[PDB]
This record gives sequence, C-alpha cells and structure tokens, in this order.
Amino acid sequence: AEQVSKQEISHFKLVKVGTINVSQSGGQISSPSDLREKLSELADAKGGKYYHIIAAREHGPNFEAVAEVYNDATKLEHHHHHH
Amino acid sequence: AEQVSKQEISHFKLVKVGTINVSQSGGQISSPSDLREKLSELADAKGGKYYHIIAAREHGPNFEAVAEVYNDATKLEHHHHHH
Repeated sequence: AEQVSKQEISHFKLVKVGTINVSQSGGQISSPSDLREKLSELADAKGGKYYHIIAAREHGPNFEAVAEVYNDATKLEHHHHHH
Repeated sequence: AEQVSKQEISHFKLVKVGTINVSQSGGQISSPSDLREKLSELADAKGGKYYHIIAAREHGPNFEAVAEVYNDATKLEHHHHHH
C-alpha cells in the first residue's frame, strides 16, 4: 500500500473503502517507517491498496494519523450475509 | 525516494532541496509507476530522499508533473568550488 495525493487520486480514479486512524500513545511510532507500516497494515485490513493521510496531528503524547484507504477498482459484492 | 504528505514534511521538518518537473508529451508516463521512478531519479540527482507532487497538471498531450524534493539535513558545504 502506497499513499498518493488528490492529484493522483482524482486522476487515476481511486475508490475509498474506509478511513483509518492510527492513534499511538507516545513513542509507539518513531520514524516514518513505523507510520507507513501501520498505515499499510490497516489499509490492507480494509482491503485497500492506496491511502492518503488527511490529518496527521500531534495530540500531546498521543500521535493520531488519520488517513483514507483507497482501493483499486476491482472490488464488488462480497456475498456472505450470514449462514 | 518516497512521496510523503505535506503534513509529514512539516512534522518531521524536511529541508527543501529543490523542484523537479516531469513534462512529457505522453508515452513516457502512463502509470504512476513510471512517474515514481522519474521523480525519485530527479530527486536523487539533487540529493533528496523524499518528494511531494504539488501539481500534476494535464495540459493537453503535455503532462506536467511538478514535485518538490525534500531531505533531512545531511548536506555539507563543498570545498570543491573549482580548484
């Protein structure tokens, strides 16, 4: 999973699966490597291949990275419902 | 070189290394994968590890991808002025 700007998003046409928020109390995130690693983990959890951090804010000791998860246009009905 | 968000640049404090423009008449750039290696190339040439697309503008057949190069303070004055 990689992140792109609105320029790429609206040009290559990406679909949003959901919005992720990485809230880490203190030095749980040290470098951008940590940040992107958790971003991709959560983005991939949504099923998306792309993401974009809309709000990377510093809530005191707690770091909150809010990003939107974008998927490639290859998704359709997940017929499950229930048994 | 990776593309980071403007908030990341401002949160980690990245030094502005310069500007890189990919102005192609098509063919050279079709996928973001093409553009990435170009941007990373030009950024690496200037000596940056990060970049951000600030304007991916499509003017007819001429696609202009304007990104700016950012890197941490790992530069030094050179005693290689000329001789």
